[PDB]
Amino acid sequence: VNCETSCVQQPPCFPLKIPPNDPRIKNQADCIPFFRSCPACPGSNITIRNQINALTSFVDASMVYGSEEPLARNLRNMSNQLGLLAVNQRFQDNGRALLPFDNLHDDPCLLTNRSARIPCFLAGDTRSSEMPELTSMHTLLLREHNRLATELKSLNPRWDGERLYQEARKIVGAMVQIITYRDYLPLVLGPTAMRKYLPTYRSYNDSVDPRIANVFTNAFRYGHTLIQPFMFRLDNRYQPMEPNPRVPLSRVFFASWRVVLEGGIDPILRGLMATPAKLNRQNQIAVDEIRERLFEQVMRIGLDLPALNMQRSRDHGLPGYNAWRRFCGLPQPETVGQLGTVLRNLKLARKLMEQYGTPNNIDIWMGGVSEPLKRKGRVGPLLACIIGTQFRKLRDGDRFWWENEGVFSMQQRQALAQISLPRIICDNTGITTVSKNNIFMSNSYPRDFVNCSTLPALNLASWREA
Amino acid sequence: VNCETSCVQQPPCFPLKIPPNDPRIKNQADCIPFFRSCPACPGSNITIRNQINALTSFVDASMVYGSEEPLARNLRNMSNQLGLLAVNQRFQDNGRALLPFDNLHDDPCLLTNRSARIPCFLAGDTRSSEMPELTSMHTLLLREHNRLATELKSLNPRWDGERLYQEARKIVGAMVQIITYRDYLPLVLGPTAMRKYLPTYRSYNDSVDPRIANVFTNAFRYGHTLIQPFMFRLDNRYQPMEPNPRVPLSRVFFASWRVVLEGGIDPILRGLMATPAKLNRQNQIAVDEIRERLFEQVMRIGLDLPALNMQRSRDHGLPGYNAWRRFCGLPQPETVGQLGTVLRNLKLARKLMEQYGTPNNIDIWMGGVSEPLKRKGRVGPLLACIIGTQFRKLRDGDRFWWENEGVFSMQQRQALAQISLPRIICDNTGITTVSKNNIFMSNSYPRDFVNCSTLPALNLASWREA
Amino acid sequence: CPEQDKYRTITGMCNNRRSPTLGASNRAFVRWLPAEYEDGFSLPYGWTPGVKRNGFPVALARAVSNEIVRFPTDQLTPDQERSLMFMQWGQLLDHDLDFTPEPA
Amino acid sequence: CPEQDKYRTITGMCNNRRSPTLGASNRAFVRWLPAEYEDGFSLPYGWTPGVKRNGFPVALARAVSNEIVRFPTDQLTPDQERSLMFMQWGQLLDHDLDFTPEPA
Ligand SMILES: *[C@@H]1O[C@H](CO[C@@H]2O[C@@H](C)[C@@H](O)[C@@H](O)[C@@H]2O)[C@@H](O[C@@H]2O[C@H](CO)[C@@H](O[C@@H]3O[C@H](CO[C@H]4O[C@H](CO)[C@@H](O)[C@H](O)[C@@H]4O)[C@@H](O)[C@H](O[C@H]4O[C@H](CO)[C@@H](O)[C@H](O)[C@@H]4O)[C@@H]3O)[C@H](O)[C@H]2NC(C)=O)[C@H](O)[C@H]1NC(C)=O
Ligand SMILES: *[C@@H]1O[C@H](CO[C@@H]2O[C@@H](C)[C@@H](O)[C@@H](O)[C@@H]2O)[C@@H](O[C@@H]2O[C@H](CO)[C@@H](O[C@@H]3O[C@H](CO[C@H]4O[C@H](CO)[C@@H](O)[C@H](O)[C@@H]4O)[C@@H](O)[C@H](O[C@H]4O[C@H](CO)[C@@H](O)[C@H](O)[C@@H]4O)[C@@H]3O)[C@H](O)[C@H]2NC(C)=O)[C@H](O)[C@H]1NC(C)=O
Ligand code: HEM
Ligand code: HEM
Ligand SMILES: *[C@@H]1O[C@H](CO)[C@@H](O)[C@H](O)[C@H]1NC(C)=O
Ligand SMILES: *[C@@H]1O[C@H](CO)[C@@H](O)[C@H](O)[C@H]1NC(C)=O
Ligand SMILES: *[C@@H]1O[C@H](CO)[C@@H](O)[C@H](O)[C@H]1NC(C)=O
Ligand SMILES: *[C@@H]1O[C@H](CO)[C@@H](O)[C@H](O)[C@H]1NC(C)=O
Ligand SMILES: [C-]#N
Ligand SMILES: [C-]#N
Ligand SMILES: [C-]#N
Ligand SMILES: [C-]#N
Ligand SMILES: [Ca+2]
Ligand SMILES: [Ca+2]
Repeated sequence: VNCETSCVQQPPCFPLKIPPNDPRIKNQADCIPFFRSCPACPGSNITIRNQINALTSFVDASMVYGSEEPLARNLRNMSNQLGLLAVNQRFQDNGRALLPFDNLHDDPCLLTNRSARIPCFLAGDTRSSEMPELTSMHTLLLREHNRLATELKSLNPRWDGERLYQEARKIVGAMVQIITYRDYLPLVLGPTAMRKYLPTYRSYNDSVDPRIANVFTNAFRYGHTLIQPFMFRLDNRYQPMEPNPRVPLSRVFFASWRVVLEGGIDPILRGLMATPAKLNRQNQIAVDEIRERLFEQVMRIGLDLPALNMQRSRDHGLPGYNAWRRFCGLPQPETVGQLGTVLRNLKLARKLMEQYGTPNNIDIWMGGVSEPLKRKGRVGPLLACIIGTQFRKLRDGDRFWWENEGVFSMQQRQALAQISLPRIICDNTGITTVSKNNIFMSNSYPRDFVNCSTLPALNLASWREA
Repeated sequence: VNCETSCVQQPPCFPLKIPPNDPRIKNQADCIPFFRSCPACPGSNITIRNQINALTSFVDASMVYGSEEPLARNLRNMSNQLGLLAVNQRFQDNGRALLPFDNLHDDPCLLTNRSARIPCFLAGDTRSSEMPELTSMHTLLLREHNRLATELKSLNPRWDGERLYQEARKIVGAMVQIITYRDYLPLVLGPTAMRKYLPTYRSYNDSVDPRIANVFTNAFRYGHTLIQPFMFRLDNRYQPMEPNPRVPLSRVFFASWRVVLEGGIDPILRGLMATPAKLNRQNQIAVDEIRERLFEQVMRIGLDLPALNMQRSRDHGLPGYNAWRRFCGLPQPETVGQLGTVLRNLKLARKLMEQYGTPNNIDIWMGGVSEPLKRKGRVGPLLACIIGTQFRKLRDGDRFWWENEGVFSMQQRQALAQISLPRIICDNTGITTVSKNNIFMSNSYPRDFVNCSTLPALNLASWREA
Repeated sequence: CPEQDKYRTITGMCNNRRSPTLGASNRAFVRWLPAEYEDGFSLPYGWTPGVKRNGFPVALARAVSNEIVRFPTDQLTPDQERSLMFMQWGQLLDHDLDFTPEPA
Repeated sequence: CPEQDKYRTITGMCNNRRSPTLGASNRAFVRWLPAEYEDGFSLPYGWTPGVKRNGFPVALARAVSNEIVRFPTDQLTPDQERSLMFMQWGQLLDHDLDFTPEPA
């Protein structure tokens, strides 16, 4: 069967057909590999097929801790009562921890450099090795947990491993929530959509459904339009880290060997901070590094991310563009002229109509990323609605939301309000110069940068058990 | 485990336990039989258990025609091109048609009178024989289809059996829709809820989900509070028809022999029209004929309908009273005093609190029927919301709604507006004096009765193909 | 689904063309609220002895019926503004809308 | 679900007391709209040859990408107001929210 090695359309495959005269896949009878997402109710003739979310929907840093018990237990250092997360026993990053290695059957990381023999990393989420920049973020948070547990242990000598792990985990979950809602989401939605979809938090509402909506798994992929074709690495003075400061993305996918053998996470994090993200424009949607060469080193042929997003929406039985515009209370364009008005681009409207025939059939991701960006935001009205609607449910429907009464004390909440990604980076790396807040806006060295020493550390005094 | 003969709680049985000092069942080792509703996804450890609707949600008279193709086919007279529904080949009602008999493995109707040997009837829905008054309604509609197919055949000579069947089925469906929304629903909801939940029809909206909500299956059971403890039968001059004009309901359940051997549907229909329904009062909720003796003749023990309703809501995983109030935008009482205020009855609030501990736990049916009835309506705010919301969805989300443009011509719609339940009774029975419209309000003979001759029949002229 | 039709299908299939099974027979009910089961996904409240619901013991359905629903039949109030047909049309209509199957 | 707790479970279970699987791992996604499949319940649009979607042929995902998504790499526009970290946090956050499993 193997959906990766054949183009036969039979369960569980739904390979992407190739159009006549494709600039890359010349043999029209071939395809682009595709496995259908697991059905919630296998082989049913009663239920309307739905997919499954293997993770906790809550912003609880489950990508660090795991969403299943056996895994969560395996990610922990059970050799002592320090409440730490296990670290790599073979390699270190200039004296700093690295994530341990996973034990996979057909490990894709080994394929990215056969001679280096570095497998994929083990994390709370299975995708930690997909791109080194992601791996660096996973590693950053693992170190922060261990740093927190260490400090809490000095603060509270009587606390056992479980208590230390739970309290450190609690702080990390809160840091992800704060950075996400305070620093990230406002820059995604823009001020107007932020106010509309995320009004001031009042209290936990046990009637708010916190589940991830099927459409969100596809809509949140708007982020693929932000991807740059290279992985940028910079040295301590934010200058290109030779001999390879700009590695093509098609050669960093699952390249865990680069983190291990090419200078650790510091050059990668500096690159993320001082390099601009790609801007999504109506005639510059997504790069060929992911459109033509996605996972080139670990697949028979390069994949196409934008195309996979659209095939996935169909696999998931997602309604078209207009249905989602309607759901969001936004006008539904029925003609090319109306679509041209909505997109403020008749040319793109025409292109979409030649392809889809009706705006009713435009795939959610495509129509979503085609819309003009909201002011000071990076998504249009439709994506702003879907994304904004989801995050409010994840905030209001979370019993452990950091601001919820009883989760943290008033003074702990005050301490947590001082956290920032730039400080987190300062605490767990050899980097001494970081971005000014907002870290997601700052992108130019040395203009948008300051000394780590000017940033105060998280005050853990209020965690001392009286 | 046989749920009908055993009290062991094992899949798929969920028998109702018997409390101490029960007024009827002194043996606490006994139980009231209960089979859990079939799960949509059997044995899943992924899906949240849901139940199945075996019928078409649309108001399309599927109780007459069937919701599955094999049955729909078998209910039809395939011996000619008249487009008729099959009638009983062994019995007639004063020369009129009776529903054909069904072929059941364990026929319950046979048990209601061993010597009569009259099996259950075969209809579009499997419950046509549950009570003789219901069978009379099913029989009335069967006759109306055949009467319509006959007149249509005279007007359009070229129309084949299929065309005649479809055109008569289409008219009957529209009749059920008209009587339901024009005459029935306003008297259920009251004027205010009617205007709120059922504003003037505009047109078919394909974005309106027409499925029956799981909660409605329990909420619409409010009708159990309207049930009188007897089946009333009256002769042609609306006088008690001897020698058994008031049969205890516990002896009419599945008593198909009464329709066949005890005078047909005329005495039954006249009794329905000239007898008042039972009013729902907060301390006169539901009668013992259904609470103590439900299906007494066809099984080992008499069932309790109100109790079954509550056990069923739990079986279906339905949220409590307050959750539904919240869903409806209605205040959620937390104390016995607050619940006393909502119900305008402190004594009832107390009984509820004593049983449930909190209004959050009150089972939907119990809470719903406990609320004071809306002005000129027969349900409180909660039920009005659930029932009204459901019916607007079945209306607006039905491509074949009788008022939808294209379904019927302007003149056909004008004709259909003249239909009424009283007229249908006049057209298909030996009854010559019927209730004045609204039939659901009129209940006093002769004050609320008129001659059939004063009610103009449905004019099918605009059905002429010419 | 046929590009064009003339009447309703028997199963209700195709009424909604974008989602063909909506309102069609033998399909799961839609949920207006998340289900509340004893274990969160399957067992009904009252299944396991001692397992409370939202902090309170689950009341036996028969007990609630005995204490709140039961009343002396002579107290029955005939609805002066509703006929028994009002009740009957309700059951008949219910039977056009839903039937929840169970194992035999 | 314990009467009280001080920390989140690993699975997300019990965060919502009334419906304890909400937000928990290995559960079906919630749907904001009814699904739209070729056969109404399972097959995706583009599966069966000749089956249109709402009156129009299903556009090959690769075709839409080729004609609408593709652009000259040297034309890339650096966002003067967003760092690449903005992109990276989005993926990291995505990985805290959802992972749709597939067969191996
Ligand atoms: C055809 O019918 C469609 C369905 O209509 C519903 O059912 C019918 C029978 C009527 O009862 C009708 O009144 C019902 O609404 C109908 O589409 C519907 O249109 C409404 C209004 O635009 C949509 O509501 C908007 O929803 C978005 C998305 O959030 C919703 O879904 C989430 C997830 O379930 C929920 O958690 C939310 O509470 C919402 O329900 C909201 O963002 C939006 O609210 C925001 O915007 C408004 C306006 O500025 C503000 O007032 C709010 O405070 C928010 O800022 C709306 O609530 C509804 O989703 C949509 N449903 C569907 C299936 O598309 C359509 O309009 C009808 N067409 C015609 C011609 O009649
Ligand atoms: C706690 O959160 C609850 C959920 O709130 C939603 O999610 C959060 C994150 C916010 O975005 C919030 O704005 C969202 O609403 C919340 O409960 C919700 O409260 C609303 C308002 O009362 C309820 O809406 C009402 O629903 C009923 C029932 O119909 C609905 O469901 C059907 C079936 O899906 C749809 O087809 C309908 O379109 C509705 O969505 C409606 O009858 C009612 O409308 C009628 O009444 C209003 C007011 O008179 C009129 O304007 C309308 O025209 C109608 O006549 C409302 O639409 C919602 O059902 C309810 N959800 C739940 C899950 O309970 C709660 O209030 C929050 N509590 C606090 C303290 O914050
Ligand atoms: C002759 C009058 C009626 C009955 C006898 C009767 C009986 C029942 C029973 C046995 C059930 C199932 C109980 C259980 O959960 O085990 C039941 C369900 C439903 N009813 Fe009944 N009913 C009679 C009368 C009415 C009236 C007048 C109603 C409404 C106006 C009404 C409604 C309902 C509904 C909607 C259900 C659920 C149907 C389903 O399976 O989906 N009933 N009734
Ligand atoms: C280094 C950057 C990123 C990738 C490499 C990458 C890759 C993918 C792939 C292969 C998929 C699956 C495609 C398919 O359907 O077959 C995909 C899914 C998801 N992404 Fe990706 N992504 C990278 C980066 C981002 C960013 C910056 C995102 C968000 C702001 C983003 C989102 C998503 C989402 C939400 C999914 C679905 C996850 C799920 O399984 O539920 N991606 N991406
Ligand atoms: C656990 O912690 C100890 C002490 O910090 C460390 O030496 C050891 O290597 C750790 N084990 C793992 C698997 O991380
Ligand atoms: C593979 O890794 C080795 C180190 O083990 C490195 O020297 C080599 O350059 C890498 N291969 C490529 C193509 O970069
Ligand atoms: C079919 O119709 C004919 C003519 O009305 C009638 O004689 C016959 O009894 C009917 N058959 C059935 C099974 O109803
Ligand atoms: C049972 O049916 C017979 C007809 O065979 C009838 O004479 C008898 O009265 C019925 N029994 C009862 C108890 O009504
Ligand atoms: C591996 N450690
Ligand atoms: C049957 N007759
Ligand atoms: C209802 N029967
Ligand atoms: C996603 N990556
Ligand atoms: Ca999570
Ligand atoms: Ca129906």
